Amino acid sequence: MAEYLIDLTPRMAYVDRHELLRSLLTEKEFIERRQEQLNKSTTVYVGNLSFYTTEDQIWEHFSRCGHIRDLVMGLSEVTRTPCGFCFVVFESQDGAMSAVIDLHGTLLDDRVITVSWDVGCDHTRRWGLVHYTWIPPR
Amino acid sequence: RRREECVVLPPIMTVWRSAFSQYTKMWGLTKFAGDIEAEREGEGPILPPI
Amino acid sequence: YGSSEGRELDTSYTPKQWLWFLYVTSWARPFFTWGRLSFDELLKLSGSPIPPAMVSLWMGLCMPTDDVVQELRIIYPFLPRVAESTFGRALRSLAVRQHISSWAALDVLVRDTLEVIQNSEEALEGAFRSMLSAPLFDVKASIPEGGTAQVLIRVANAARLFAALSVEAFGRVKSECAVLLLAHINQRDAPEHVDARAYGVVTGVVEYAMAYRYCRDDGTGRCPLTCAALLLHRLVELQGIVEKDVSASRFANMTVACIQELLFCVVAGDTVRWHREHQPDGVSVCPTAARTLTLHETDCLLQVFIPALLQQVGFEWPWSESLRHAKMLDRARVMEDGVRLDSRSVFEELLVSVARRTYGLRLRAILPQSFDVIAENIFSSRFALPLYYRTAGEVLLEYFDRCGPSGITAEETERVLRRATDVQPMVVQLQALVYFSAREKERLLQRYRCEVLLASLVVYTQLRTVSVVQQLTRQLAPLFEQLLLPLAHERTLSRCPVIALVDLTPEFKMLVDEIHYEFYPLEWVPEAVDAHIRQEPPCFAQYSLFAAIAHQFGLVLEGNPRGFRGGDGSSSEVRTKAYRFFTLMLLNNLGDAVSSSGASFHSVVSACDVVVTMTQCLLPAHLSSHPRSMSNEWMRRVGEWTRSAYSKYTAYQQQVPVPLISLYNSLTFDSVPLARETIRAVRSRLLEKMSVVTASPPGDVETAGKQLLEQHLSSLTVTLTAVGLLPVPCATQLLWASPFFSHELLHCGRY
Ligand SMILES: CN1CN([C@@H]2O[C@H](COP(=O)(O)O)[C@@H](O)[C@H]2O)c2nc(N)[nH]c(=O)c21
Repeated sequence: MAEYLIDLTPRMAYVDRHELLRSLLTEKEFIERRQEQLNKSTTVYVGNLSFYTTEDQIWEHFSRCGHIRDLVMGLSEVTRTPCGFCFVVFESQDGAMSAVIDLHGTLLDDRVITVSWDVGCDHTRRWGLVHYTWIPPR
Repeated sequence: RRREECVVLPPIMTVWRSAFSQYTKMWGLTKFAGDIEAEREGEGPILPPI
Repeated sequence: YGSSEGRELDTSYTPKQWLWFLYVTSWARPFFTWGRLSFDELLKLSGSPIPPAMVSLWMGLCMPTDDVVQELRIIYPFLPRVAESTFGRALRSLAVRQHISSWAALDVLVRDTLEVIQNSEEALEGAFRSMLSAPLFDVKASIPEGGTAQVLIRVANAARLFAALSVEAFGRVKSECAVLLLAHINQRDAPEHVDARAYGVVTGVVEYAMAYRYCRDDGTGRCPLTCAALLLHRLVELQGIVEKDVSASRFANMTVACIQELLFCVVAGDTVRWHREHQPDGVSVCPTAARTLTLHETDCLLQVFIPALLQQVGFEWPWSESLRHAKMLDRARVMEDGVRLDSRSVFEELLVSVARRTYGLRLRAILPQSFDVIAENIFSSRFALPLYYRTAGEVLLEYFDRCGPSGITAEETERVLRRATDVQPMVVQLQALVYFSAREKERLLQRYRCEVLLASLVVYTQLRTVSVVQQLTRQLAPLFEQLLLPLAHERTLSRCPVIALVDLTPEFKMLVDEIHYEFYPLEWVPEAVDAHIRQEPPCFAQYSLFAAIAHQFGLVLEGNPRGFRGGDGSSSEVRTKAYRFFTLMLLNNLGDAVSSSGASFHSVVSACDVVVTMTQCLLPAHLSSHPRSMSNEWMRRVGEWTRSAYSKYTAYQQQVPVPLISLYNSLTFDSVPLARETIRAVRSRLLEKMSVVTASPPGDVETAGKQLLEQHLSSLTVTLTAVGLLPVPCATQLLWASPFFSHELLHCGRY
């Protein structure tokens, strides 16, 4: 299957101001341009993770889908502590496909998570108690 | 503000607690005597489901 | 449709797009109580097991009036991301052929699928056995259902083939596989048939997961057991939504009873038929195990499957009851590869696997007071410089603290590393200095520098955050590759440090005693043992940076005094550290990307390195801990240990188709589950990286990566034979004799 539910195609519903700031139409520009990026994306937004959930807990859950190339934790800018979400960049899109399918709405740390498809992370996106004092504030 | 105080378990869990209760009720499963003796609020606290 | 921001509904399909729709759906038809009817309409004739909200677009599609599909059947494509069985592919092919000719059905598809395999209900049982084979012996027995129940046996025997085929075909999409399993279960044939269907589905999913993880190589990096656990949880959740319109609680009860039956069979070591002897009324289906559990299946359940399920259910289980009845099963009294483990061991393994997904407070709150001994056993935990590399690694730590992993650079790290080592007295002695070739001296000094670098890395990171560990390994990967360039697959000393009344080589003695150079025991202890056996270069002899660092940090893993029946004989601190090390520093760095944000990997960690690090960690603590002159004391220790082990081996040999529990065991791999997990995951990671590299556009760097990965695979098989896992005793036969793990690797079909 996955040949029958085409929802397997990576689609990201919301729109964001950096995409808004780029002067493109929300049709055939930001939405169409992102599809080529998302159609090759290996990255997922996790969502609803607790503030006290550690990277080991997120790794332990998402590593059963595939190798995690990079795991970026959301961080409140003022305190550099996890702010509720995360970004799990896998090695292959098979892992990201498994994470969105299998791990969406799945209990991670006594919190039901909202694994979705993202285009790719950047230090800017990582922002929005383990004090990540090693990450340069920005 | 303990980490367990901020744990609210999913509404599906009432099915699993009921399933555990039903599994123990038949096949003759009995808790440990000391565990049963935890009638002074010494038994395992259970997280609240919504 | 694909590559689109909006989903388009189904349209008229060409006969190509039909063969595929049929290949991935036609098999499911014979399993329900007419051709030309769409799956939603065919389910209406089965009592509409699934509500309209859960039905999918594909179930809406009706059959076309094409006679081209009739003639193009006279080889079908391959489903993505799964290792399809020869029976499953044959069954789906004959399903399409017999659905076209459709334009007793199940019994003829299974009989006709079997003939295809074995040319050029026992049938519905041999079908499941053929599905789970590279023959599989069924873990859970269907014949134990009651009196006058040939119909119920067939209903479950078909739910097992249906669940197997449904995870083989619908598995990547969990929601769709769960809706197809609910549809099969919730047929309205009879209320007593629902329990049999649920039992068949749960047992089939579990057995398929465990057989897939043993003999199926698909190179996807997705754990079959976690997927099975999430699928069974999704089944329960989806039966909950059907119920809010038999019961979600009942399916959950079979899932638990099937897990508890497996646990009790592991603890009892024999088919005690615990639920059969505890039946409430007899009419109810009670899961029984048809045989004991192989070590691989026990590792699957206690390390992946049950911990994942428990995480899904908030770590809540019938904990006190299970521990009590497992303890009763302990005081009791077969299959060659079957295993018995004590309750303490079983629940210790289960809770250490579970504790990685949570924290100590949650397990403390959940677990009753009867688990206090278990909790204390599963809960100095930090990595500390081993007083070797201490004064050299302090400078590196001061640099790392000052800059941080974000600011750490390879060249500045190299400068600080040389500035710190060269000062140290041992480096001055080695540099200044019966004969030492310049090649040996640069080898011994580069080895010390790399060991200092890795020890400083492990101490600074504490191996607690995978992001920091991965970023630091990525930054320092050129430095590590440059430092291990001279070392490579070569022994640090020119000649073996054991000669001949067997003694150590004079330059080796000089290094250990006068210069205070520390060689990890795996470099010389096996050769010493083999000399001592003779009295009455090896792959592990070749240098491994991670073996040295593991020995320095005291990562000693061993078995239990109770024998094989235990296994978790190791301190909690050392076991937690060896997980955080054999999983972050080795497994997650094997074939890992050169940069953050695939197919471009740095060779800091090799497969042979992981295997030899496990073997070093599994050396006896008597032979691994340094004494308190030192060299001869160590050698005498080795000699007396070898005499004792030879006596034990000869006793076992005269004590003896033959059960593996009755053969000589070193309690190294058959005892520690971290060893087996790491050894399997090495090959799994290599195959996954192979798939990613091949998927990348063809070129030259991809070709180099592919050759590197096949070299890693070949080196992995050779290093395992070096240990004895793939075969008067030999030193490897006395240090790492692991008949259960050896039997698994010799019959897994992956080496
Ligand atoms: C809700 N979000 C938030 N989010 C990302 O999270 C980052 C931080 O969002 P907040 O500032 O709301 O925490 C943003 O840069 C945004 O791209 C998301 N990214 C993806 N792909 N999908 C989603 O549903 C969401």
